[PDB]
Amino acid sequence: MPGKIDKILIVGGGTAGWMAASYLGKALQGTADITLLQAPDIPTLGVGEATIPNLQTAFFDFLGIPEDEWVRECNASYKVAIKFINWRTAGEGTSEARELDGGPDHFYHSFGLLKYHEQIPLSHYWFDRLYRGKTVEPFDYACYMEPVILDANRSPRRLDGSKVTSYAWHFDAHLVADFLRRFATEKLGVRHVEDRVEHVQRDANGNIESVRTATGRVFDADLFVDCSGFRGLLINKAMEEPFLDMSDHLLNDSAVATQVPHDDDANGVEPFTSAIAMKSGWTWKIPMLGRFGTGYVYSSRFATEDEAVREFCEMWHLDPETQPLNRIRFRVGRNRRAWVGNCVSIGTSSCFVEPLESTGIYFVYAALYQLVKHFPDKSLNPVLTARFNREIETMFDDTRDFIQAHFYFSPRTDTPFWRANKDLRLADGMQEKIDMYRAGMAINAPASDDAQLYYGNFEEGFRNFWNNSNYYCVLAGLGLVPDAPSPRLAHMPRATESVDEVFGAVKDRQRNLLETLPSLHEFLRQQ
Amino acid sequence: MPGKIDKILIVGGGTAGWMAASYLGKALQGTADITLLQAPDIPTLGVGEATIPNLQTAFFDFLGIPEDEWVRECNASYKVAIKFINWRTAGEGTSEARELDGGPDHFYHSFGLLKYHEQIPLSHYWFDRLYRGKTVEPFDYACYMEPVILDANRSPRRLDGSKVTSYAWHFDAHLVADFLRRFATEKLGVRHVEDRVEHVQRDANGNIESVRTATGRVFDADLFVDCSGFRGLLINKAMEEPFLDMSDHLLNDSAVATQVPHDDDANGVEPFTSAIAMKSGWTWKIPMLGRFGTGYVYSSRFATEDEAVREFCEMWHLDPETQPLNRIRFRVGRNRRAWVGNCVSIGTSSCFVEPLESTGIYFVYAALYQLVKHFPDKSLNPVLTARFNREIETMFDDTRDFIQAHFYFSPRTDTPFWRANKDLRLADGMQEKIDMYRAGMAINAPASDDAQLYYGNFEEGFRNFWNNSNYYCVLAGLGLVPDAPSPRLAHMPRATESVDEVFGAVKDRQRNLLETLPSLHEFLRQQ
Repeated sequence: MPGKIDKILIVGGGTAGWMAASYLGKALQGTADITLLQAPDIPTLGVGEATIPNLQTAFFDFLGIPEDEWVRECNASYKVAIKFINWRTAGEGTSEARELDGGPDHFYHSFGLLKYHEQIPLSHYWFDRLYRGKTVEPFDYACYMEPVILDANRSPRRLDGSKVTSYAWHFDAHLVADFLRRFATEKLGVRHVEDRVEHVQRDANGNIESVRTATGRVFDADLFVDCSGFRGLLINKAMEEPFLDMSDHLLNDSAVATQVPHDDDANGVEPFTSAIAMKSGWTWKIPMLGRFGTGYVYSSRFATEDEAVREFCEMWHLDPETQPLNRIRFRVGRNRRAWVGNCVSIGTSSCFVEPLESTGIYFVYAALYQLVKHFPDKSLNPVLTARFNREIETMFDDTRDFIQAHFYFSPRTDTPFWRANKDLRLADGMQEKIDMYRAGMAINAPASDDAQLYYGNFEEGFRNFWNNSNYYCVLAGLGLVPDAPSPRLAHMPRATESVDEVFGAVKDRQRNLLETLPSLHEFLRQQ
Repeated sequence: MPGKIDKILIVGGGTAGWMAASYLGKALQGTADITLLQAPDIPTLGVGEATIPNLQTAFFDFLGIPEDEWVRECNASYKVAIKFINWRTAGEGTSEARELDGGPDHFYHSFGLLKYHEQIPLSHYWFDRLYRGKTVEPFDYACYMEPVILDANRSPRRLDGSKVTSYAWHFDAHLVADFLRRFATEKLGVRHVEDRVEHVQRDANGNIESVRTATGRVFDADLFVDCSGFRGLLINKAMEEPFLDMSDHLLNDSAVATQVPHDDDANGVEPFTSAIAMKSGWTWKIPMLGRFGTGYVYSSRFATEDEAVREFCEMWHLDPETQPLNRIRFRVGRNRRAWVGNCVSIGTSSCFVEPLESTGIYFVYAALYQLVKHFPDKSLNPVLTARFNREIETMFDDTRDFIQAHFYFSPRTDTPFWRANKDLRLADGMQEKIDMYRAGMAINAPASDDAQLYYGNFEEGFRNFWNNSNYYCVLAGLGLVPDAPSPRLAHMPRATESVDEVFGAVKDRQRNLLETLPSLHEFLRQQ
């Protein structure tokens, strides 16, 4: 029997750095010696992270950390949707929803899954009626309860603590990474070393022998986890593994972000991340406690850093000359392979796409999950590495495609940027998915419509990650709809007649919860 | 909005024909006029069909026909597993299991899902112990209850109806096909027309316009369902869609079968299908009431029709000169596309593999589920056709790959046949599964271990058709095991401690069910 993996080195102590340590530390407790190694750096401003409900179940639960413990520690707010503002109307970068067809220009992509009615998703019925002029209501307000209580800043949890929807979290990623550093080093015995990588020594098979620091210390391991971010000091720099840039699908590659103090007592707290459309990109808003993180993700090919700073500053009425700002140049795309030899890449050293669908932290634990699932012994079975790499690239490429579709099907033509997004090509696979949608099909419909079984079983919320609910939210929201209704509904007349009962169940639940839910401000006050 | 499908013509009245008619009859009820076109064929003996548990949940439940109703009507027996006799030992075509390491040469592929212990399949734990000399028990007896009661022919239902395992059915195909012809024609207004197909008329879009029968009538429809079996009267002969002969993976093409009188009161009924290895193929045994179907599937490349008749007849002690026998030349493979134009194929006209893993009927109701799901309007969107052909294509090729692995990984080398199966190449997709399997990994492990949820939600039980449990039963059974244990197990000392009480559970459940269960004969008698 071959040697198990004894000693692990994680280069990088960012957010992915410490998540890899917590997760690996608890998954190999007592059977592996983990040492993390991270260097002194200029900290960035806490500009915020938006997340996805399985952060609790796939990650914190695995560690053994109760949701209320880490939420209280890192002062996190609650997230129920992403509110997409101004993607359908022309004009300047404003925090104000423009006017489109009577009401404001927004749509909600909310957590949870559409209700099935006689083995067909609610979306199909909605569109059937929309197409035959029996409704004019937007997909989101017809099929989801969420858009109504969200308009009113209601809490996802009642005052007593009961949960009325699927939600995720907003937080300063720094504070969470600090939480996980304390946990990993204190309760899981991960060894923290503060030092700078100086030289990496490779053996004859091109694997990592040892990494040596600036103070002359040498560390050696069985498995090296590269969590160094965009630098890819192990996977790219030492291992010479190519990073596949992917700006043939994503135009954005830069950001300018800050943190803005906010009066919660006066305006309450928003139970959603806001994706606000600009002239050469979009802008995030991530509500926190008395704070909100915000960042303008732009394309450097359509706006200079100067233009992006004053566009971003004007919309928030901030002083360009005195507001602390971070200016980032992103590495958009992924490694050709995430794992080569004894080097495994976790976090932005592996891949990266703009945070339009809150996939930042997801990629890290989804990958850490995948790494444990496909875990090696000292023989480093190539089958294990191959399949691991395959899950990581379909995970990444799928999301790259989904996010591109946010720009591709925007009606806007008002700036060179919005018109430029229309000249791009969708991947062959995203292209096949639109054809399906126009044919009146569901795309990757969930196995079940049970919101809990989906976020709860991570093996299920991975294989089927971007499901039919999400595609309709974003595509029907942008205003792209099927050529004609789902051919099946013309053959299911019991079902189309009996559907307005379910359309009325969401209407009843919107109305009851609108007047039976504390403001998210009130709920947070209690916590 | 474009026209719905008003009229469908099904050509063919076999099991596939009447399943198609009953399915579509109930799915598009009130909204389509369905007509079936069967003409008399030379009748065959009732040599038996083995099934899979979702025949009740995906098909009959959908029709609204309760289990006890059709099982009583068609005098069906119960199936709990496929017992594999003499696949690992050299010798003539006998009905008796030879010796192999101090026990009969047989192993079971049962219906359950393998239990999860710390989101790792029990198979990984059993092999762990095997490798470290802690155990020596075969995979099927270690990890499933099923073999210990199947060894004693007990019933999967207690006398009070209560069910203690997943089970499917054995039955004469003829009686089920006639039960459904009554049900379709009587309770779903399907038009049965007795006539032979003389001429198929196509338009310039290559679609079928009408079929003209020998009595001189023409039938036209928007959609044509080809249920004509191997002849492929529409899909292959009219539409000229080519057939893919799969004989670089599947050597078996011929078969000689009969029905045998059985004294149930004297010997009892076997609660399983038997797959008995012969010199140039294998012989099925399908127990029924007072009867058993039996057929020697063989490769005409290695056995002449006469040699197959002699071998088969000697095996069962029958007279090659007086015993009613069916001699069949199979069409093995699938069409290049299952659905071309307005012409859809169902049953053996679409694809056929030997009945080693009981997929004949499954393929029919699988394709119908997929046809209803991807159902068209008169515009006949191509995406629906392609996505359908895609599912039918992977459903077949997967099953083909799995069937081939039964012969590939047998240890036998005694006959030209067995040696030759080892010179065949595995498909690339199969090789990858085998690579994984040897790397300790599971192959297609099911989201849950809940066998009811699996055999219940057909979309789950289809997406994850051949799962890890299937692969382990067949591969471990033949004696193919991984190169070394799952590497995760070494980092899970607490898990490998506590599986003791899980293997301990199968042993109690085996012993407790063996002494408290009635025989399948005692139960069938009561029903």
